[PDB]
Amino acid sequence: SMSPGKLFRQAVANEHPLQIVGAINAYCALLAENVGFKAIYLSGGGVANTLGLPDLGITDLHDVLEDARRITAATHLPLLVDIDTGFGGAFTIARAIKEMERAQVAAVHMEDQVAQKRCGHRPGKELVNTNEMVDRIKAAVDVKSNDFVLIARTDAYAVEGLKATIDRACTYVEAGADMIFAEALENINDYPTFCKAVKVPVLANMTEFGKTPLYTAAQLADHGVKMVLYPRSADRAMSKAALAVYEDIKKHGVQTASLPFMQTREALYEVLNYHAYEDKLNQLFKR
Amino acid sequence: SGVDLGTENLYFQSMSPGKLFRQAVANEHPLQIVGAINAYCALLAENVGFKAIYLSGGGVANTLGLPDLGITDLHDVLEDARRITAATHLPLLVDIDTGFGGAFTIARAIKEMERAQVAAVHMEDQVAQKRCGHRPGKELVNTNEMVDRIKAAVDVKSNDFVLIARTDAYAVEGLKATIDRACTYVEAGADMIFAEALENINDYPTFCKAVKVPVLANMTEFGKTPLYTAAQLADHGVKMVLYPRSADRAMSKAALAVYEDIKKHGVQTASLPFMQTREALYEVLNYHAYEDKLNQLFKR
Amino acid sequence: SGVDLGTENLYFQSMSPGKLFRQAVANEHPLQIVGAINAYCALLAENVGFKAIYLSGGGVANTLGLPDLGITDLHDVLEDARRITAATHLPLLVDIDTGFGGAFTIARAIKEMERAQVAAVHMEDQVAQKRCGHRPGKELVNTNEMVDRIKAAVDVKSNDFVLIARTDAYAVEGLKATIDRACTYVEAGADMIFAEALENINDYPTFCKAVKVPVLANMTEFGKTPLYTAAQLADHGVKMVLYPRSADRAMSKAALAVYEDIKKHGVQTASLPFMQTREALYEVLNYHAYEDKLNQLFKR
Amino acid sequence: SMSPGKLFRQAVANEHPLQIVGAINAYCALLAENVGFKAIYLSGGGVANTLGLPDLGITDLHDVLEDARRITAATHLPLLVDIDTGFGGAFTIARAIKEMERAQVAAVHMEDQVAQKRCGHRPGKELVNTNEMVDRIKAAVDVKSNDFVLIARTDAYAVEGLKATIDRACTYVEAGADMIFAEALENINDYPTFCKAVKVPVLANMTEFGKTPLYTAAQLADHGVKMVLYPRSADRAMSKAALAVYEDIKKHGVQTASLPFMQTREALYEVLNYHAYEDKLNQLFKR
Ligand SMILES: [Cl-]
Ligand SMILES: [Cl-]
Repeated sequence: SMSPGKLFRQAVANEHPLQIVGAINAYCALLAENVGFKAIYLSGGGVANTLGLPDLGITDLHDVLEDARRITAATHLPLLVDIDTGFGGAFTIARAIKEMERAQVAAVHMEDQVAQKRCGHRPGKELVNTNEMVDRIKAAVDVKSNDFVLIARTDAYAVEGLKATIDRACTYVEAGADMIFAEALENINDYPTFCKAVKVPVLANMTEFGKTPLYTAAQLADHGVKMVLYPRSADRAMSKAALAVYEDIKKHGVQTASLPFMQTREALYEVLNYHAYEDKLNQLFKR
Repeated sequence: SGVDLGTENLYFQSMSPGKLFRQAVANEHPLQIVGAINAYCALLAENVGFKAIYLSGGGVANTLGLPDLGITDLHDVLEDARRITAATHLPLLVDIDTGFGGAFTIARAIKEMERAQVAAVHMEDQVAQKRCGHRPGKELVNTNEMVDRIKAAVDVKSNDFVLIARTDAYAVEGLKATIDRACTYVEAGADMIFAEALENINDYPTFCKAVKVPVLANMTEFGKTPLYTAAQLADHGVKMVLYPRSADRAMSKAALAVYEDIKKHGVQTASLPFMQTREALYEVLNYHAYEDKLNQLFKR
Repeated sequence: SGVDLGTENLYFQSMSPGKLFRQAVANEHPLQIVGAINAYCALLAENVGFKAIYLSGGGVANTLGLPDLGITDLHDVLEDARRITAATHLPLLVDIDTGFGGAFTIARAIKEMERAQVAAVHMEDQVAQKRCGHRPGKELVNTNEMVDRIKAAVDVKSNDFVLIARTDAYAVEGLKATIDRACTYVEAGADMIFAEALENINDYPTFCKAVKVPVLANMTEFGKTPLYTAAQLADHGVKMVLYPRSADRAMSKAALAVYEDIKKHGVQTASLPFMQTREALYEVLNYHAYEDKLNQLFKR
Repeated sequence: SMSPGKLFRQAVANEHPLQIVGAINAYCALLAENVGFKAIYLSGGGVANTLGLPDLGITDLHDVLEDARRITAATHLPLLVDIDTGFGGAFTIARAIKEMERAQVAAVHMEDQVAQKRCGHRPGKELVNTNEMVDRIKAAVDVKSNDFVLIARTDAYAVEGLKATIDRACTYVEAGADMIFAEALENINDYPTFCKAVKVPVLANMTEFGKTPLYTAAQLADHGVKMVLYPRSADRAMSKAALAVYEDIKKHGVQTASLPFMQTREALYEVLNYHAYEDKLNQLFKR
């Protein structure tokens, strides 16, 4: 039938561009589905921050895997998962790929940042040599099914400029990476060059409050981008909404003022497809 | 042991989660308890200055994309509880439904919630032992069955850990029958009582004086029950007020809105005013304290 | 798609876990299924050349230090199943007790076992809906209740995935009542049938021909039931023979012995002859293939 | 009352020496308890191998934590847990300590091996500089309760000889490590020197089939050792027993020959304390 990795490859192809929305949990995935998104995303920083932790590589394969499993249990919508640098050496990478496949994950992204750091080493954005990242990619490709999508993420644009970035990316593709992930380029007219040089489908990361700008989906597609990621958008809005409710309750002693801002029970039941549970019991049993 | 108040070394007893909950219930008037579906939410609640937090059973299920039909088990709720208590020492109350099975399952639930550093649980008098194809229902077990559940829990619990008996009987059997069950639950060893928000706030003094132990009023939305202020409920002898799903419902509407924006406009520009700032995020995560810790302990 | 047999490209269909189990049941006469409590045991079983493996419900509980009293839930067994299927593609049959709850819990159990790459489950006709303080018992549910459980499972299962209906009725209701239940279970959509080892091997031809679907005989130790050889059981129309706890019981006696040795002699010298060699361990773990993989893919 | 870490400190003191047995799972812990051991151990290699994985640092905090939780749920006997090199930098170490405490673990051991290695780096026994390990220890000590025991394991004897090993160990103690873990020394008369130099309670690792020898508990105690670890002893015997049963069933078509080698149902019920469950239901209910 349709394998997760296939569904992702297909979505990447038939969408122009493919919009991929972050969802921090299964219910958010169901909202995204209901709105008609074709692919969803589990953000690494999202996993950490939702646990109340900074995005400093404290989390491991199990933290991400559990959140991924929760999502894929609720939806068949193809899921892309941030695996950071792969959580360790060759065999850990291999374990990550195999477990993500077992969890019905469609795609992962893995990046060219350094991991191997002294105990007390400060938060940084340092790149590994091209060869080290090649090794990472080989480790993953060795175990992956054909369908399953490995996205190589480079963080080198910010540090090494467009040319060095195209050079890394191309080497990553020949090491077996299926697709490429780069931050949103500083100039949308850098994109046609970047995309035609790497040939494989390219992902532009539309973060908020970062160094990088926002462009529209149409705009990015017209400049040769095939995937556009919104890694934390919903999450940031959820947090503002929650904080507002808490502040309301604390200040007013009741949640009256917040009621207009709440999803209705009726809408919640519809997203959960509650009726289909009732109908299932009527369809199968009696009494 | 002793802690300094300024320069003065005075007695101070370190408190266990369950003690911190008992103390919060005492020093607050009334104690407001807010639902948080995850650790980040718990930190927001902490930041606003709530003294207790809550892990909703329906919240656990719905967040997994499941209806609140008793599908989830000890492990589902325990994992979400562990995630929260890892991030905060703020006393956490956890919904354990009917206890997930018979006497030894209840015992396991109590013990594991204690090990997860949970302060309190609530367990309710709904029927569990339903035929395979039984339709969703609000049936109560007889008072004796619930007594047995409470005995199972009390048998294993530490002294400090709080067991809250929840009755769902008000809606179906009225005030008197509800007071009767609750009183029996207290004598079976329930530390506190949990009931829906009564339809008439002037039924509360009667209810509270009859059961004597601290009473929780459940401030749900979009249900049958009304809303009152915390002050109002405290004036009628209520000692805890729970907001089980409030934040979650708002989070869902906000997420949906962002999704709809991105889908319709092909960019999230319109959504930016409605997003928490990265700076606020960093502050709630206490990011700076991580940087300072590395400077405090190491070189370079 | 096509696979080479030597130089010749021929048709070959990749098989799903549940297919591999169906195929094993077909090409083996009979299929021996061995219990393994963990992934290492599963690899030992594989190394000896078993074609299927088993995750025992009582094994899951007892390994956690718990009696087999229905305390454990979907998550306990699922985690142990996941650990095994991570290590081996050998088709795994998993005990799901009564399904851990009503219709949607059963459905969840089936779906999660499929996602964990499990080939088959067994689900049984024991009572689940017991009062809080109910004593350990071997009560059966009526045939209709079990039919409902099976319908719940079949509703969600893939075609290949195997649902085995286990009856515990032989011991309490005799051969006829047992055949009656089993036949009803097959028509409710059970793929295969699981019964205790019959007290008389000459009751098997009757039992097997009446239920038509592949039958499993449970070769327990220290129970009421006898032992027969695999050949013997196959000659009487049995297609699966299960050894649910055999290895585990031996492992426990061995562990205890080592502990006793160390305690009594202050060193493990006497135990060394009874230990697997490090070299054997390395071979079962296929350690060399890790070294070769690094040489195959990288430099230095 | 009695905190796990306290119970471990106390056992280390009042036993001469303290024998610590590996138990791979809760049932094994209960056997060890029944035999009268005072402390138990969760081996890192045991965790990996039981998962069907080589001891190559593929496992993470979650793998070990889950197995630890399972054991501590069943027994209050103080548990020492192998945390390898701590599964990452400063904050991962801190997470490991805090989670082990929450799991009711009494002690951990952390070692001075290198972790930070290229993707395809081969299995090795290379040491980090003394300073790197100091950093690791500081990270752990920063978060640990007073009671909870941090054991610094050095693997330097084999590579750097006795003197360099004493030098590392002493620095580890002053970095805040509560106790020291070394392989079994090649000569039991190296021990008095080693133990008096480091002052803190010392652990000798009694592995089988290794480079290092076996000595008796009495022998090691007389040479100034306060803990003796049997990391895999029971596990190796369990594996031989299991394999024999499998071979029996496969060859003979029945498990008859293996029955003499099985724990009886009666003994199993006693270890599980089954009777106390029956008595509890009679003590609390009726009918
Ligand atoms: Cl003073
Ligand atoms: Cl050919």
